[PDB]
Amino acid sequence: MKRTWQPNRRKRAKTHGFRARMRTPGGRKVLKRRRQKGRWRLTPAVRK
Amino acid sequence: AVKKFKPYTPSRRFMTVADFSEITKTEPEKSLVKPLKKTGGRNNQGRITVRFRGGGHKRLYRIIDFKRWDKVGIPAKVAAIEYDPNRSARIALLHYVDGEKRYIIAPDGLQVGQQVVAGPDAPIQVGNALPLRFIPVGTVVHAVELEPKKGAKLARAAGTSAQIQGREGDYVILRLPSGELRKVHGECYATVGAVGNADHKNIVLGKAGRSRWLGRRPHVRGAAMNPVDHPHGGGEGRAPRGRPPASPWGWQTKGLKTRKRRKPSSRFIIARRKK
RNA sequence: UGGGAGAGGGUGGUGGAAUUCCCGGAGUAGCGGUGAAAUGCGCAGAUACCGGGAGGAACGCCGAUGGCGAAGGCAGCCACCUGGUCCACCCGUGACGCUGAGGCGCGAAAGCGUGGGGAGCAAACCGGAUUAGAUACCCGGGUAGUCCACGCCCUAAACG
RNA sequence: CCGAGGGUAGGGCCCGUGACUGGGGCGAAGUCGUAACAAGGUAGCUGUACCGGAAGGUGCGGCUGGAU
RNA sequence: GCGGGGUGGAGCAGCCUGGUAGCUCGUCGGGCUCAUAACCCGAAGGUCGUCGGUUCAAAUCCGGCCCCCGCAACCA
RNA sequence: GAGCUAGCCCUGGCCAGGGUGAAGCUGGGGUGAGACCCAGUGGAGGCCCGAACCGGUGGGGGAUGCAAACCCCUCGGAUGA
RNA sequence: GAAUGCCGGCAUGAGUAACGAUAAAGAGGGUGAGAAUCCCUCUCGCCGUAAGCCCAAGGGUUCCUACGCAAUGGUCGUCAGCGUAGGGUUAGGCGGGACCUAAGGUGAAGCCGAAAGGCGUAGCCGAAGGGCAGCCGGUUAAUAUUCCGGCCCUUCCCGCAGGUGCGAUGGGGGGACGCUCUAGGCUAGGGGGACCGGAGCCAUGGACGAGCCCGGCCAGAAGCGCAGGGUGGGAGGUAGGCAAAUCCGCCUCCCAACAAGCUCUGCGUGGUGGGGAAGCCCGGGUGACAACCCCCCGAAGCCAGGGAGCCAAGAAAAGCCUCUAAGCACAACCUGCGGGAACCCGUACCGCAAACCGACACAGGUGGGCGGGUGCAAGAGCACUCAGGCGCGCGGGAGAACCCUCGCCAAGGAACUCUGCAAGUUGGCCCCGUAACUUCGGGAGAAGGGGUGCUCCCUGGGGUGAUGAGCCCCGGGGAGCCGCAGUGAACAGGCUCUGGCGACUGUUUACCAAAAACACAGCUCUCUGCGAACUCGUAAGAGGAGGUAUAGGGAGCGACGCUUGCCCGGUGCCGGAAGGUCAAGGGGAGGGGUGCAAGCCCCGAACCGAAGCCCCGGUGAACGGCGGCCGUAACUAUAACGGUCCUAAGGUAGCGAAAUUCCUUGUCGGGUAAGUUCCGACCUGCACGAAAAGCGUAACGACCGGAGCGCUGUCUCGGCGAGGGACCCGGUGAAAUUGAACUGGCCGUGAAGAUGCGGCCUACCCGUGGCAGGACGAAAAGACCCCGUGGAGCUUUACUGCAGCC
RNA sequence: CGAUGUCGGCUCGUCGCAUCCUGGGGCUGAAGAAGGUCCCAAGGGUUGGGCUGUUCGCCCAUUAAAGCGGCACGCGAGCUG
Ligand SMILES: CC(=O)c1cccc(N[C@H]2[C@H](N)[C@@](NC(=O)N(C)C)([C@H](C)O)[C@@](C)(O)[C@@]2(O)COC(=O)c2c(C)cccc2O)c1
Ligand SMILES: [K+]
Ligand SMILES: [Mg+2]
Ligand SMILES: [Mg+2]
Ligand SMILES: [Mg+2]
Ligand SMILES: [Mg+2]
Ligand SMILES: [Mg+2]
Ligand SMILES: [Mg+2]
Ligand SMILES: [Mg+2]
Ligand SMILES: [Mg+2]
Ligand SMILES: [Mg+2]
Ligand SMILES: [Mg+2]
Ligand SMILES: [Mg+2]
Ligand SMILES: [Mg+2]
Ligand SMILES: [Mg+2]
Ligand SMILES: [Mg+2]
Ligand SMILES: [Mg+2]
Ligand SMILES: [Mg+2]
Ligand SMILES: [Mg+2]
Ligand SMILES: [Mg+2]
Ligand SMILES: [Mg+2]
Ligand SMILES: [Mg+2]
Ligand SMILES: [Mg+2]
Ligand SMILES: [Mg+2]
Ligand SMILES: [Mg+2]
Ligand SMILES: [Mg+2]
Ligand SMILES: [Mg+2]
Ligand SMILES: [Mg+2]
Ligand SMILES: [Mg+2]
Ligand SMILES: [Mg+2]
Ligand SMILES: [Mg+2]
Ligand SMILES: [Mg+2]
Ligand SMILES: [Mg+2]
Ligand SMILES: [Mg+2]
Ligand SMILES: [Mg+2]
Ligand SMILES: [Mg+2]
Ligand SMILES: [Mg+2]
Ligand SMILES: [Mg+2]
Ligand SMILES: [Mg+2]
Ligand SMILES: [Mg+2]
Ligand SMILES: [Mg+2]
Ligand SMILES: [Mg+2]
Ligand SMILES: [Mg+2]
Ligand SMILES: [Mg+2]
Ligand SMILES: [Mg+2]
Ligand SMILES: [Mg+2]
Ligand SMILES: [Mg+2]
Ligand SMILES: [Mg+2]
Ligand SMILES: [Mg+2]
Ligand SMILES: [Mg+2]
Ligand SMILES: [Mg+2]
Ligand SMILES: [Mg+2]
Ligand SMILES: [Mg+2]
Ligand SMILES: [Mg+2]
Ligand SMILES: [Mg+2]
Ligand SMILES: [Mg+2]
Ligand SMILES: [Mg+2]
Ligand SMILES: [Mg+2]
Ligand SMILES: [Mg+2]
Ligand SMILES: [Mg+2]
Ligand SMILES: [Mg+2]
Ligand SMILES: [Mg+2]
Ligand SMILES: [Mg+2]
Ligand SMILES: [Mg+2]
Ligand SMILES: [Mg+2]
Ligand SMILES: [Mg+2]
Ligand SMILES: [Mg+2]
Ligand SMILES: [Mg+2]
Ligand SMILES: [Mg+2]
Ligand SMILES: [Mg+2]
Ligand SMILES: [Mg+2]
Ligand SMILES: [Mg+2]
Ligand SMILES: [Mg+2]
Ligand SMILES: [Mg+2]
Ligand SMILES: [Mg+2]
Ligand SMILES: [Mg+2]
Ligand SMILES: [Mg+2]
Ligand SMILES: [Mg+2]
Ligand SMILES: [Mg+2]
Ligand SMILES: [Mg+2]
Ligand SMILES: [Mg+2]
Ligand SMILES: [Mg+2]
Ligand SMILES: [Mg+2]
Ligand SMILES: [Mg+2]
Ligand SMILES: [Mg+2]
Ligand SMILES: [Mg+2]
Ligand SMILES: [Mg+2]
Ligand SMILES: [Mg+2]
Ligand SMILES: [Mg+2]
Ligand SMILES: [Mg+2]
Ligand SMILES: [Mg+2]
Ligand SMILES: [Mg+2]
Ligand SMILES: [Mg+2]
Ligand SMILES: [Mg+2]
Ligand SMILES: [Mg+2]
Ligand SMILES: [Mg+2]
Ligand SMILES: [Mg+2]
Ligand SMILES: [Mg+2]
Ligand SMILES: [Mg+2]
Ligand SMILES: [Mg+2]
Ligand SMILES: [Mg+2]
Ligand SMILES: [Mg+2]
Ligand SMILES: [Mg+2]
Ligand SMILES: [Mg+2]
Ligand SMILES: [Mg+2]
Ligand SMILES: [Mg+2]
Ligand SMILES: [Mg+2]
Ligand SMILES: [Mg+2]
Ligand SMILES: [Mg+2]
Ligand SMILES: [Mg+2]
Ligand SMILES: [Mg+2]
Ligand SMILES: [Mg+2]
Ligand SMILES: [Mg+2]
Ligand SMILES: [Mg+2]
Ligand SMILES: [Mg+2]
Ligand SMILES: [Mg+2]
Ligand SMILES: [Mg+2]
Ligand SMILES: [Mg+2]
Ligand SMILES: [Mg+2]
Ligand SMILES: [Mg+2]
Ligand SMILES: [Mg+2]
Ligand SMILES: [Mg+2]
Ligand SMILES: [Mg+2]
Ligand SMILES: [Mg+2]
Ligand SMILES: [Mg+2]
Ligand SMILES: [Mg+2]
Ligand SMILES: [Mg+2]
Ligand SMILES: [Mg+2]
Ligand SMILES: [Mg+2]
Ligand SMILES: [Mg+2]
Ligand SMILES: [Mg+2]
Ligand SMILES: [Mg+2]
Ligand SMILES: [Mg+2]
Ligand SMILES: [Mg+2]
Ligand SMILES: [Mg+2]
Ligand SMILES: [Mg+2]
Ligand SMILES: [Mg+2]
Ligand SMILES: [Mg+2]
Ligand SMILES: [Mg+2]
Ligand SMILES: [Mg+2]
Ligand SMILES: [Mg+2]
Ligand SMILES: [Mg+2]
Ligand SMILES: [Mg+2]
Ligand SMILES: [Mg+2]
Ligand SMILES: [Mg+2]
Ligand SMILES: [Mg+2]
Ligand SMILES: [Mg+2]
Ligand SMILES: [Mg+2]
Ligand SMILES: [Mg+2]
Ligand SMILES: [Mg+2]
Ligand SMILES: [Mg+2]
Ligand SMILES: [Mg+2]
Ligand SMILES: [Mg+2]
Ligand SMILES: [Mg+2]
Ligand SMILES: [Mg+2]
Ligand SMILES: [Mg+2]
Ligand SMILES: [Mg+2]
Ligand SMILES: [Mg+2]
Ligand SMILES: [Mg+2]
Ligand SMILES: [Mg+2]
Ligand SMILES: [Mg+2]
Ligand SMILES: [Mg+2]
Ligand SMILES: [Mg+2]
Ligand SMILES: [Mg+2]
Ligand SMILES: [Mg+2]
Ligand SMILES: [Mg+2]
Ligand SMILES: [Mg+2]
Ligand SMILES: [Mg+2]
Ligand SMILES: [Mg+2]
Ligand SMILES: [Mg+2]
Ligand SMILES: [Mg+2]
Ligand SMILES: [Mg+2]
Ligand SMILES: [Mg+2]
Ligand SMILES: [Mg+2]
Ligand SMILES: [Mg+2]
Ligand SMILES: [Mg+2]
Ligand SMILES: [Mg+2]
Ligand SMILES: [Mg+2]
Ligand SMILES: [Mg+2]
Ligand SMILES: [Mg+2]
Ligand SMILES: [Mg+2]
Ligand SMILES: [Mg+2]
Ligand SMILES: [Mg+2]
Ligand SMILES: [Mg+2]
Ligand SMILES: [Mg+2]
Ligand SMILES: [Mg+2]
Ligand SMILES: [Mg+2]
Ligand SMILES: [Mg+2]
Ligand SMILES: [Mg+2]
Ligand SMILES: [Mg+2]
Ligand SMILES: [Mg+2]
Ligand SMILES: [Mg+2]
Ligand SMILES: [Mg+2]
Ligand SMILES: [Mg+2]
Ligand SMILES: [Mg+2]
Ligand SMILES: [Mg+2]
Ligand SMILES: [Mg+2]
Ligand SMILES: [Mg+2]
Ligand SMILES: [Mg+2]
Ligand SMILES: [Mg+2]
Ligand SMILES: [Mg+2]
Ligand SMILES: [Mg+2]
Ligand SMILES: [Mg+2]
Ligand SMILES: [Mg+2]
Ligand SMILES: [Mg+2]
Ligand SMILES: [Mg+2]
Ligand SMILES: [Mg+2]
Ligand SMILES: [Mg+2]
Ligand SMILES: [Mg+2]
Ligand SMILES: [Mg+2]
Ligand SMILES: [Mg+2]
Ligand SMILES: [Mg+2]
Ligand SMILES: [Mg+2]
Ligand SMILES: [Mg+2]
Ligand SMILES: [Mg+2]
Ligand SMILES: [Mg+2]
Ligand SMILES: [Mg+2]
Ligand SMILES: [Mg+2]
Ligand SMILES: [Mg+2]
Ligand SMILES: [Mg+2]
Ligand SMILES: [Mg+2]
């Protein structure tokens, strides 16, 4: 049946993307934390 | 009038539709229409603030002239009478001799082809607009400004009218559609005559679908809900109110008056409404 | 052809008297109601009086044993639209007439549907009396309805 | 081929019968009240409407077959 | 299982707050009436469901027995 | 976090074929005029039958599954809320 | 040594279940160490409104070629979407961007918020909508509207010529719009041809034929032709379109108008360029100088911004055209022609699936277009089949039980069972025919019935053409033929009577309930006079609504019919400048502390003093509520009648053993051989009753009762048969569970149900197929119950606060 | 209570005997026939249907008879629900 993951490149980028994160106080703390933890990706991989 | 149907489906049985007899023009002035931004009862927060709304037929807003003192003394011919989906009343197209074209709501018996005008000196005749101070006591009247230059506010719905009852100082005394007795300032414009399409209220929607076409989504009773939802929610099997009948938000809904007591306009309302 | 009287009918308008309610005024110990009372209303200022307003319904005197209509029925006043009917003249048509099973229309009140309207009155209903009782008669309230528009109902001591 | 009639299916009219139910007629001396006839003690009657144990009551309009 | 009830012939007060039994109707006698009802004047009839106790004193307070009504009897 | 799901907003798309035959219109009849009757024309509808599509009624299977909701048969809606 | 401990390893179950749609295989020939599994050929089967083809998402090298087979692949593997390497994606015209706007987002100005931030006109961003110029063929192992060929086109820049008041982010027009139905004419597509082209072919009884088989086109500028869309022309006035305006709008005048003219598309034609089959040879050659013609059917597509009808009344902005303002009129712009210039990103491949979403090469999910033929009334249905694509990545035998899916069945026919559950029956079209009841539409496919193929003959009408031939569509009539049977296969209602509930189509517990539940048109009450009420928000701001009492919020009821009684004492709400109570504050009688005193300081009575409450009224489609005992009629029985207590008032009409009735299977009647259910009645209604509506009601229902007909493997009562498994052999090979086990019966005993203790009995050792009585078998630290001064949701006249409102 | 699945039905039985029938008896208010009552006897047998979820019961039509109990109210790793 219709499952929950329905990939959409625009959706992905517009929701979890770098510019979404930077626009919001909480979005920025995510970047700060993932940077502090040393994540190789700060933001979901989407091919634009 | 209102027109019936033969019962050839269960719904056509009771359904009735307006006769549209008075209509003479079936598409609007391109220069006088703009798109009506449908809300779905949602506010700028995105939240529903008026329950049960949405999904009605698409509509263009017809810009209406609710001022009239805009064009004192300049006469106009009544070009057509048209359908307006945004209000109960019908509307009349006016071709001013100015060249300018405007919409007004069409008073009862207003005739396509006749002449109307606005100002202190206008003849007391259907379609004319005058400050209330110049309109003879006893005349039925509509599209009444409530305060000078602020726009026609009162008696705009189909078949409605306010009647001038008398004068006092700079104010005139009106009997509103609701039956309330109110002082309105004499400089306030008003159009003489009642609003047309009085048979509006006699329309029988006939089926649920018709509500849906008007953007009216189903209303679900409080008694039909759960306690998390509503004062009347819950109960094993059916239940009476079991408390004074209340709104979804808890306030009482049979009798509880709700207009602010200390409202400044109280000084201008002579007698609370009719029946 | 020329004239007549008339609440005949339909529409639009409109006049004053009275009731009720509202407002201002002035005023105080009761008012109302009956066979008698009580319920009811009244010092939160009623009744009685003056002024202003709102609204509905009905048209006093004229008015009669009167008039008009086929009947039911028709009454302030104005205008318009319309029917019936009588008199005179003795001009025209030349029996073109009487009645009338069916059919069709009209048809008081009450009642019914949709909308409006609602002052007074008032089935139902409530209360106070009376009474053995009083689901009555009397008294105080009172909703349909009584009024308008449209559509139904089609009854009658619709009687001379 | 037609054909008495047999069969299948469904209608129509009539008669009989039916738990129960509706009022009707009648029946020597039952209970309740007293609506009508004398203004019958609220003149009666009336079409309609609503109400009431019952006669009846009341509203609206009508009739005199009532007033004396 | 819990609550209330029993008192002239009928239906109800009095019980809680011990002493003092009342109200309407019914019944009986007498009036009015030609007569009955209505109405008016008088009168009788309850020792209080029963037994036991408390008390100077019990319809009344406390217990047992008879009854008479209500309410309850849920989770499987 | 509304890429599942619920509502709404904007902009697009889809719904084989068959059936029934409303209003109106035309003519005829009818009458003082009407109402109205008949025929033809017409093509309405949360109308009917039924694919796509949307469902998920009953039963059977499956039950360490093909599948953490599926499969077969049957069934609802299918111009509409 | 234990914690259903944690991490890891390795056992058991076990060579067991399984190897993922029952569309299906067989052989020959290659290759290789090795072949059911790779390649080739022939035969067989399956999909064909797809299981074929093309897009868009998403995926991201999986594409092509060489070399490989450790692992991945449910077996095998020489093969592969796997490993290694090399190669492969070409655009002014396709898509997106250097264009436009939609919701929405963002946001100069401005508004608001402790901070973070929230909002907000314009503007900007935002597309699968608007707008915009490329078609046919050829080529690669792999890209192609991109490369090549042929024929077309767009914009930008510069120049030349001609024309003009040129000029805009401003004014105006236009773009520009719904649903259903639909005319004319075309194209796409398809059918036939005795016509044109073509290798060949004559079999097995016959046919050298008007035989069979194959094919008979594609694109194309200017011009022309056919069909259509769009559009009046002139002049005078002019205050309106936030300046101006010759434009547009309004008035007047002349002209002409299902036309015309002008303009714009579609289709046909068209110089030119391409394509071009079967078959037979080795994807290529040939065929072939291939032919390329007529007839019919014909779109949902095109002309398209067409027409009609309807109500629910159907985006914006740019491109474009016109108007003028600054300006500028050596400039500028329009038309024509020429040369030049023309960027960025995508392009491979999968794409209803082994490459996407589902942990898997997973019977699930996934938007748009094309989707051939024949027959069946139609069609995208159904059977077969074209093009094309497949046989589903374990096989080989066997022919048990039992399971699944399927077929048939003697006599009976619901006797099955909670229940006709299930499965039969019926079944399309044509005609005849069709009841109660009804809101007049319906009930209706009611019920029930007849027909249905093939052949010959006669005949009617329509389409195209021409008015005829042919082709195509719709019929009528007569005579015959055959079989068990003519919708001969496939797809395709069983029906009726009578209740309950809900009027109805709809909606719902994704994943145990589809319903009588929710919704619904409609009815009533109530708030709301507009800066409305109400809702979200601390606010600004929004929604309500660019609406205005015929409107908007809340509540109950639920089409429609006939109706909806009595109670206002309590709660609610509504009205009531009196009175009572009442907080802060006002007032300060009279005290008190301190000081030598002026003074400073503290308590403080009467009174005045809001809402709220009290108090007085109203109010039921507001919350709600609507009695008890005793007696009484000339047979009895019963009680129209009376008495008395109590209430705020004592349940009206209608209905009633009911979706409600305890006693209860009440009683009687119906139906049945027999009826705790059903239906109709009665009424001591434990415990109906009038908008938590009452009683009815045509139609409707995958709702729940009861009955009958039809028909049946449901059953008496089972039998046989098919396929897929189960079984055997080769390949691969799990699982929960498991203290260890050398793990019998009885009767006892034991913590009360013993393989394990006692006594007796029985019993050689080990498996395989089966059945499920036990191992208080597995699973899940019972979901019931209780306990915990454990939690959570929900309620209220529990307590105590808070928002909000006064 | 770190789970002993709970009514009835269906299927499949097996056992007890306080015996429903069949067999053997004594007493009888046993004439015969048919009964009553008690004793011995568990080998075999003990029907089909209507109603209800029902066990049970009542009813219909039969019968030699239409027995009563246990087996976790026997039996859901056997089915139903
Ligand atoms: C004095 C008087 O007229 C009076 C007195 C007492 C009572 C009554 N009752 C009268 C009672 N109020 C009565 N009439 C009434 O009020 N009127 C204004 C006429 C009733 C309400 O309709 C009546 C008809 O019962 C009554 O008129 C007749 O009763 C008697 O006449 C009456 C009775 C019944 C008993 C004794 C005397 C009577 O008159 C009246
Ligand atoms: K429980
Ligand atoms: Mg999606
Ligand atoms: Mg996207
Ligand atoms: Mg997205
Ligand atoms: Mg982003
Ligand atoms: Mg790194
Ligand atoms: Mg992130
Ligand atoms: Mg209608
Ligand atoms: Mg109109
Ligand atoms: Mg516009
Ligand atoms: Mg916003
Ligand atoms: Mg936001
Ligand atoms: Mg709201
Ligand atoms: Mg809403
Ligand atoms: Mg309108
Ligand atoms: Mg609408
Ligand atoms: Mg609702
Ligand atoms: Mg509820
Ligand atoms: Mg609920
Ligand atoms: Mg919630
Ligand atoms: Mg609540
Ligand atoms: Mg409740
Ligand atoms: Mg409830
Ligand atoms: Mg209940
Ligand atoms: Mg309740
Ligand atoms: Mg309550
Ligand atoms: Mg409340
Ligand atoms: Mg409020
Ligand atoms: Mg008011
Ligand atoms: Mg005073
Ligand atoms: Mg003469
Ligand atoms: Mg009449
Ligand atoms: Mg009348
Ligand atoms: Mg009547
Ligand atoms: Mg009336
Ligand atoms: Mg008397
Ligand atoms: Mg009495
Ligand atoms: Mg009244
Ligand atoms: Mg015979
Ligand atoms: Mg009398
Ligand atoms: Mg009388
Ligand atoms: Mg009398
Ligand atoms: Mg009398
Ligand atoms: Mg009585
Ligand atoms: Mg009365
Ligand atoms: Mg006890
Ligand atoms: Mg006492
Ligand atoms: Mg005491
Ligand atoms: Mg005492
Ligand atoms: Mg005598
Ligand atoms: Mg004593
Ligand atoms: Mg004593
Ligand atoms: Mg409980
Ligand atoms: Mg989404
Ligand atoms: Mg499609
Ligand atoms: Mg027709
Ligand atoms: Mg005619
Ligand atoms: Mg339909
Ligand atoms: Mg299913
Ligand atoms: Mg689904
Ligand atoms: Mg089935
Ligand atoms: Mg499952
Ligand atoms: Mg399935
Ligand atoms: Mg199926
Ligand atoms: Mg179906
Ligand atoms: Mg259908
Ligand atoms: Mg359809
Ligand atoms: Mg729609
Ligand atoms: Mg230890
Ligand atoms: Mg473990
Ligand atoms: Mg092993
Ligand atoms: Mg083995
Ligand atoms: Mg095993
Ligand atoms: Mg196996
Ligand atoms: Mg499998
Ligand atoms: Mg191999
Ligand atoms: Mg091999
Ligand atoms: Mg091969
Ligand atoms: Mg096909
Ligand atoms: Mg097929
Ligand atoms: Mg991937
Ligand atoms: Mg390998
Ligand atoms: Mg190898
Ligand atoms: Mg290998
Ligand atoms: Mg492997
Ligand atoms: Mg392998
Ligand atoms: Mg696999
Ligand atoms: Mg090799
Ligand atoms: Mg490649
Ligand atoms: Mg190019
Ligand atoms: Mg550039
Ligand atoms: Mg752009
Ligand atoms: Mg933009
Ligand atoms: Mg600022
Ligand atoms: Mg943009
Ligand atoms: Mg954006
Ligand atoms: Mg775009
Ligand atoms: Mg558009
Ligand atoms: Mg483009
Ligand atoms: Mg081209
Ligand atoms: Mg190459
Ligand atoms: Mg210019
Ligand atoms: Mg411009
Ligand atoms: Mg538009
Ligand atoms: Mg073409
Ligand atoms: Mg064809
Ligand atoms: Mg040849
Ligand atoms: Mg001008
Ligand atoms: Mg200007
Ligand atoms: Mg070739
Ligand atoms: Mg050649
Ligand atoms: Mg059009
Ligand atoms: Mg429409
Ligand atoms: Mg200048
Ligand atoms: Mg110059
Ligand atoms: Mg030019
Ligand atoms: Mg660039
Ligand atoms: Mg490419
Ligand atoms: Mg693939
Ligand atoms: Mg596979
Ligand atoms: Mg798959
Ligand atoms: Mg097709
Ligand atoms: Mg067919
Ligand atoms: Mg296969
Ligand atoms: Mg396989
Ligand atoms: Mg075998
Ligand atoms: Mg058989
Ligand atoms: Mg049968
Ligand atoms: Mg049979
Ligand atoms: Mg049966
Ligand atoms: Mg049944
Ligand atoms: Mg069948
Ligand atoms: Mg069939
Ligand atoms: Mg019938
Ligand atoms: Mg009918
Ligand atoms: Mg049939
Ligand atoms: Mg044949
Ligand atoms: Mg069918
Ligand atoms: Mg029933
Ligand atoms: Mg329903
Ligand atoms: Mg329902
Ligand atoms: Mg109902
Ligand atoms: Mg309904
Ligand atoms: Mg539907
Ligand atoms: Mg569910
Ligand atoms: Mg659930
Ligand atoms: Mg769930
Ligand atoms: Mg469920
Ligand atoms: Mg289910
Ligand atoms: Mg469901
Ligand atoms: Mg359903
Ligand atoms: Mg629901
Ligand atoms: Mg209603
Ligand atoms: Mg808030
Ligand atoms: Mg707030
Ligand atoms: Mg707005
Ligand atoms: Mg509004
Ligand atoms: Mg509302
Ligand atoms: Mg509802
Ligand atoms: Mg009350
Ligand atoms: Mg009160
Ligand atoms: Mg009250
Ligand atoms: Mg103070
Ligand atoms: Mg009553
Ligand atoms: Mg009963
Ligand atoms: Mg019964
Ligand atoms: Mg019964
Ligand atoms: Mg009950
Ligand atoms: Mg019962
Ligand atoms: Mg019963
Ligand atoms: Mg019972
Ligand atoms: Mg019985
Ligand atoms: Mg019987
Ligand atoms: Mg039942
Ligand atoms: Mg019954
Ligand atoms: Mg009884
Ligand atoms: Mg009820
Ligand atoms: Mg209620
Ligand atoms: Mg009912
Ligand atoms: Mg019905
Ligand atoms: Mg009816
Ligand atoms: Mg239904
Ligand atoms: Mg249903
Ligand atoms: Mg069988
Ligand atoms: Mg087999
Ligand atoms: Mg394991
Ligand atoms: Mg051992
Ligand atoms: Mg023991
Ligand atoms: Mg033992
Ligand atoms: Mg041991
Ligand atoms: Mg031992
Ligand atoms: Mg031992
Ligand atoms: Mg031993
Ligand atoms: Mg032994
Ligand atoms: Mg076992
Ligand atoms: Mg066991
Ligand atoms: Mg489990
Ligand atoms: Mg536990
Ligand atoms: Mg648990
Ligand atoms: Mg505690
Ligand atoms: Mg404790
Ligand atoms: Mg704890
Ligand atoms: Mg706690
Ligand atoms: Mg809590
Ligand atoms: Mg336990
Ligand atoms: Mg365990
Ligand atoms: Mg347990
Ligand atoms: Mg366990
Ligand atoms: Mg004997
Ligand atoms: Mg035996
Ligand atoms: Mg039984
Ligand atoms: Mg029983
Ligand atoms: Mg015997
Ligand atoms: Mg037991
Ligand atoms: Mg058991
Ligand atoms: Mg058991
Ligand atoms: Mg089980
Ligand atoms: Mg069981
Ligand atoms: Mg078990
Ligand atoms: Mg077990």
